[PDB]
Amino acid sequence: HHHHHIQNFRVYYRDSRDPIWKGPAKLLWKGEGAVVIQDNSDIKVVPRRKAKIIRD
Amino acid sequence: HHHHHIQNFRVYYRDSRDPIWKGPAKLLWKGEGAVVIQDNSDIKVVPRRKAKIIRD
Amino acid sequence: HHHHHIQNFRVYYRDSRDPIWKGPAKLLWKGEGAVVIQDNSDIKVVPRRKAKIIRD
Ligand code: NI
Repeated sequence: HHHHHIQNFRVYYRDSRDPIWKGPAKLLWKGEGAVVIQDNSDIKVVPRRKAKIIRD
Repeated sequence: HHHHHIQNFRVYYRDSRDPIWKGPAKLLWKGEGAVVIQDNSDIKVVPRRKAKIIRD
Repeated sequence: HHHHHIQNFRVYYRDSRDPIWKGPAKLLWKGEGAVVIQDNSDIKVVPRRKAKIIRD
């Protein structure tokens, strides 16, 4: 069981109540108001406002 | 590998063809017509009509 | 931890840059422009244009 990340996509994300950006994370899904990322072994939901998707 | 749940959100869900509600479950994703929940070690997709999302 | 597939749904999917169809895969989620499938132990995101969802 493994969640293959969207190729050529890295995300920097801001956890609630912390201005420091974390990453780079892998993008697993992109919704209307949030995105799913995998930071190493942690998969989290991040509102788009707290995400910086970066193409490659 | 772990799916971190949406904080301050618990869901009660109705499996197809069973009126009894199950839960409380953790909310992992919220779409237009369905929601993703994690009931212990089981992650399932539940139509919004069969879900009771409860904020905290 | 397990991702229960949408019942009565099998998907055939085309990986980017390969015309050969793979499957059958299990449907885990259905979005606006893409779908989430599980091909054995691999969970991938597939644009709807590269997916053949088949009801049962
Ligand atoms: Ni998983």
